[PDB]
Amino acid sequence: GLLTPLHLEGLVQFQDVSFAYPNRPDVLVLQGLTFTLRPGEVTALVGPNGSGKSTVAALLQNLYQPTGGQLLLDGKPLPQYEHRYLHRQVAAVGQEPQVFGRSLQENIAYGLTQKPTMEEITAAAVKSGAHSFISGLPQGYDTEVDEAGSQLSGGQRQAVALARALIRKPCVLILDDATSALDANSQLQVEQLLYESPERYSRSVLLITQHLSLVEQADHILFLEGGAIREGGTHQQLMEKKGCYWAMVQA
Ligand SMILES: Nc1ncnc2c1ncn2[C@@H]1O[C@H](COP(=O)(O)OP(=O)(O)O)[C@@H](O)[C@H]1O
Ligand SMILES: [Mg+2]
Repeated sequence: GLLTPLHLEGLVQFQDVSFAYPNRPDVLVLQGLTFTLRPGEVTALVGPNGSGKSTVAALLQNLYQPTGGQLLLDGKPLPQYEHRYLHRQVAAVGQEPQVFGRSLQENIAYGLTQKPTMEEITAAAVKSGAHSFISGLPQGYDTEVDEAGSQLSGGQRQAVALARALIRKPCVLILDDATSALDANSQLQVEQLLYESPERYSRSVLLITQHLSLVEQADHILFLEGGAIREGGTHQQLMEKKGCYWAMVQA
């Protein structure tokens, strides 16, 4: 299939979604997940290593298909969308950023049906927390990277990957520990973009992060354990429940 609606709200619905990787079909890593991501909101996904947070992010990118249940974007199954089209609407930034052998400007504009404008490129970098280091860099945005970011540190690579995701105006944004290496100032830009930017009403967000301050501001928090959601609610509700999240916050 290949759907390409002009506008896409970014409404994500996981409906009793279960999943087992192809190479270990006998073990469900995600079990009966049901939750919704709405435009203008942020959902934080927390839990121990191996609880399935990255796997959820992988399914939302349509890298794999649910073993059970359904996952809809604007009421339609992800596969019904033209892969290129879907790849634009849904953006994911991960722990290890994908860099190219082009220039920083080309790296941020990579994968666009429309060659951007330096003003737009710069704006994406300002919001991702990349602009700053790039500016104080001899040759700035024209600077060329030696594949895999030899000259770029970890944080600089993440900030750049995030810019590439932002300049597409995704209606669905996925942050999987995408800023674990960002400096203080860039981290504030990520917070501004998630909770203060006008752009937030045009996209839903799945947030996986170690920064408990960002988590606390989330509209919804889902605690993942052994592939299943054990707790769900705002920060206060979960703190009041004094359950898994509560135990996590106060370590
Ligand atoms: N490529 C893979 N093939 C088979 N099983 C995998 C694969 N990747 C992850 N898993 C299983 O899923 C679990 C982790 O899911 P993941 O989404 O990475 O967890 P988390 O992000 O919470 O640390 C692992 O413990 C492993 O058992
Ligand atoms: Mg992970």
